[PDB]
Amino acid sequence: QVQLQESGPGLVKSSETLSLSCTVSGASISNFYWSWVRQPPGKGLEWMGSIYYTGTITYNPSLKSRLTMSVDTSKNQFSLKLNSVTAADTAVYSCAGLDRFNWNDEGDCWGQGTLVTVFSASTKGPSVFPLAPSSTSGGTAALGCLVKDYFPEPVTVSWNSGALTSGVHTFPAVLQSSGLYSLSSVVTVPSSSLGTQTYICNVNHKPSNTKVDKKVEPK
Amino acid sequence: QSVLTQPPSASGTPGQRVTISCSGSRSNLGRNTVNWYQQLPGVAPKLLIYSNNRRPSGVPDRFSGSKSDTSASLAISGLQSEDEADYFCAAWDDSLNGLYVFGTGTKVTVLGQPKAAPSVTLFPPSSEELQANKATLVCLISDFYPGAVTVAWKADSSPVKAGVETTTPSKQSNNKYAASSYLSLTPEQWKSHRSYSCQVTHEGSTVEKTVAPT
Repeated sequence: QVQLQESGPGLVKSSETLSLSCTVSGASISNFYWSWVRQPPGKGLEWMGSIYYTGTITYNPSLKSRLTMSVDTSKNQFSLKLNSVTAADTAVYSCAGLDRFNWNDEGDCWGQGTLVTVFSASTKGPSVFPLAPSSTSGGTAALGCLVKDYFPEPVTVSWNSGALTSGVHTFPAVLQSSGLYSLSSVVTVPSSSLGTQTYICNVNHKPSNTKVDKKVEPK
Repeated sequence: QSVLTQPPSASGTPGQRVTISCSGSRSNLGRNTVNWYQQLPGVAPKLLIYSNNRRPSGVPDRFSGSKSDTSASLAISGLQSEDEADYFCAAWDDSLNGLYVFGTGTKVTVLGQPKAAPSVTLFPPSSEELQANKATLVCLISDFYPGAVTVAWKADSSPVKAGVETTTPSKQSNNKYAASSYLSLTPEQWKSHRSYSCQVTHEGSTVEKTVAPT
């Protein structure tokens, strides 16, 4: 009988304000601690905050500088506003009625969740650092390149201009809370080849029109 | 919020009983009840258990929950493919103005192949990154199954607060999984400690690698 419905733009502009509302039916606006949680893709659940119909609010400390919540009792609605968003704020946003003191017998009520994507036309080219082979025996050594703080996806990494393909392992990027990506590419090579064979990672980030060649040397 | 600790992965074969632990503290589980949620991609969490051990209507009886003083448990008996999801405990926590704290989450897998333990490679910051006034430690994790791990970082022997970013696991060509974790430090932090460690937990295994500036 109790029904919560999220509403608000699914596709939003970066740096602009992300706004969502929840409409409550079948329950009095005074019966719950009305709450927002989110789950960025591939990450865990994060409670954003809770508001009571009187205006009492409590916010996750990692978001309190950019988050406001409100309640409109005449529309039986509550709402969130999240400022200065980046790609890090792309997430499934879900509204809920939480039972602070376990006073209701059926537990909490939950909305359906909505995947909101923060869109940005901006770009930033990567910094590239060598992941040098240690000083390795017996057999093989790992060396690579760290491709840091770029936006948007994708970047491509090759080794020795594509001549080196075996033993290459490029790891999917992490999206950092800054809203920028980083990734690592690592190749395993004969330890016996370090003094003699040159190893160069070729990084191409077409959205920023950036290319970097990095020689990865011992030490 | 704070930290309710859960194992990264719980797994079994069809019909087996799986259990998931949740470890909290005095301020949350000590003084508040626990809820359990089932989490599928792209949708809101689904309430499985509330008030320690109560099921909402429609939730089968093979899900059951128990609670101690600062610990809690979810048991899924008769494991089915449909049960494959992430599971989160959660409790209110009386710190600050009142916080709702989710667990780190546990992936439940119906094993489709033998378990496989992770290999871990840890890279210190490069001298040229330090020359650019930055420091990043790189922890690369490969060849594990099921596809969930926990990565914890230590400075000397103490857990590191901030600066950690960890990817969700991704399936390799060989149908095992890989992930990576990054620790961001100032050069001062890196140079001023004795060592830093990347510690990877997976099912019945923990692997820890350590690097030092000296």
